[PDB]
Amino acid sequence: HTSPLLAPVRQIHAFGDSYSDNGESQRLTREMLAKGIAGAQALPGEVYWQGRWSNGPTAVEVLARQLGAQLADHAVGGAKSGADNYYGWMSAYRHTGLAGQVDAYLATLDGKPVDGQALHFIFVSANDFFEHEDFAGEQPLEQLAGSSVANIRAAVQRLGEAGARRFLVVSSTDLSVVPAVVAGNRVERAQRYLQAVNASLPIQLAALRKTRGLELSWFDHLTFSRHLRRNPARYGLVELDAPCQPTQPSVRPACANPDQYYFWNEWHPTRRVHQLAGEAMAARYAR
Repeated sequence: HTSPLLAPVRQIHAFGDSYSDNGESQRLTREMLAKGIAGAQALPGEVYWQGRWSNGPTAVEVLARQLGAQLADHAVGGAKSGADNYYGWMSAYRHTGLAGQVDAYLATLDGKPVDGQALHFIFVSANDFFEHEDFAGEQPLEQLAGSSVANIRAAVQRLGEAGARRFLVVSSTDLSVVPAVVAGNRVERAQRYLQAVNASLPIQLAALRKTRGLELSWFDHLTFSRHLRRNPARYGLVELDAPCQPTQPSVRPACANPDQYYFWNEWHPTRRVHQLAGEAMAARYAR
């Protein structure tokens, strides 16, 4: 039996990675390129929609639309749970991890209080895993998951400390079915990492929510995706594994029927999946 829906939302502040970013990596990398920052690249690239790391609006944009909320989207493609980004070359210019996004949000309030009615949306961790696997990180995966969890708890704590009261925190996605992970033969490692984060993080957040008197909702993206991928015809999906828009090793022409694909490229879902995700995330709130 379901409990009462949460109160409406009129403003979202979103923090996270390329599953949320609605233009920041594009803005920031154009700035870094203009400045001559060593190793900078234009992100996300040419085969993306309006600076999103997809072919359409991300889940949090859909959430905002669903709830009747304005969105300030601080998320940055490549963001890790800590201070920095998968793209190591960004750190000379800006700390664009979750912790750096929180810092910049709290430093730019311009003597206004944090809005106690704004929903602070947090969706991060995938790049902790991708960085670890692509650059031979030394932590055991269980320890990396522990750091990811601690980093996300610290963000909620620091936002609350400053006056935030309302949160939505997204679980790990199912990294084990990401095409780049399958291609890397890293399905078991992704399974282990994501299960450790998703077991531990909601326990840490329930403790913090009670201690600080927060309204905090947990979105289990793994349950969401498992249901989609077990019953794809119900949602009009046909292709669960092939990217619509191949980019690895090189860019190839996009599929003709992207609204029937799960994945846009080798790491990121399509606008259709983002739409279903945003609608599912909106389910806990009254309009």
